[PDB]
Amino acid sequence: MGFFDRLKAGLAKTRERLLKAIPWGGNLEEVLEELEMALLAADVGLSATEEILQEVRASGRKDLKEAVKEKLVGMLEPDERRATLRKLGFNPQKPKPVEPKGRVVLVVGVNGVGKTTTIAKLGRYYQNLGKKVMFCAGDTFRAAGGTQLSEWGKRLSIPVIQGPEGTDPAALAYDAVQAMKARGYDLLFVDTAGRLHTKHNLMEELKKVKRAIAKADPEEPKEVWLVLDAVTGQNGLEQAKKFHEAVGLTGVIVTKLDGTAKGGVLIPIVRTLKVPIKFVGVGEGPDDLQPFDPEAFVEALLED
Repeated sequence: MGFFDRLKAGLAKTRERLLKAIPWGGNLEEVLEELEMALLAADVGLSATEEILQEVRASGRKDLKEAVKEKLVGMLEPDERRATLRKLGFNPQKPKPVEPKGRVVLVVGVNGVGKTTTIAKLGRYYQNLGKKVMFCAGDTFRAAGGTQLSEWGKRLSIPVIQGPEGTDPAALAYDAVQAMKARGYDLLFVDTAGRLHTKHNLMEELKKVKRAIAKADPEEPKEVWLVLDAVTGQNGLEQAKKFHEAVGLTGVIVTKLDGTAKGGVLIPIVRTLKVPIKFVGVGEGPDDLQPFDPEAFVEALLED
């Protein structure tokens, strides 16, 4: 599958401007300067960059390069546990599969970041893992230009809970969870509206949908994942903060890394939202939505 080479390819635009050219053999002054410039130019942001230079300078008395990688990877792991295991030497070839904490995943994000396409790729990912998957077409206030989630469901043989344009999205989500439960489904992906400037406040609508999910199943949704487009950069972060404050994210999916030189944005994303990156979109293929691996990510940022 060339998992690792696919990621390197997806991060090529980001890496080939400055990162891979850093003169790791010169005197400190030069190499530190080039490193800071490369990090800033990749959208790592000043805060995170300044911290790296501090962690690698005074501290980090192993190989400079090795130090850098270690700090970048550390910034990308919100979970202390997995970070500990990593330090203990835990480094499997294939990144362990992402397992949703519960049966329902509420998918959120602004209109156009790729929520529909992402859910389709997730449906495939989880079907291949043997899960029985269901979709709920929550964005019922629009005819999502292009391929509707309903059409993707037919292509993948995944049932799609849906209603006429304008249907109460909370009521739809409740029906989907009941159907998921009644029909013995392992996972339900609830798509949601993404337009921030309509007659219906978006955050209020999402909170209503989440409430409805919980009403049908008191423990759900155990995952709330925000989809963010890498191309957008640090812009999709202020908004991300609002989604987090309204519905409580448990994870982030970053798409279209291959279309920007700003792939370092995943660092500020994790430091700001303090939730894990679940998958990364490295291309537009069905298997181009890869489960995130901090170590592999950082290696691809700086190598090849």
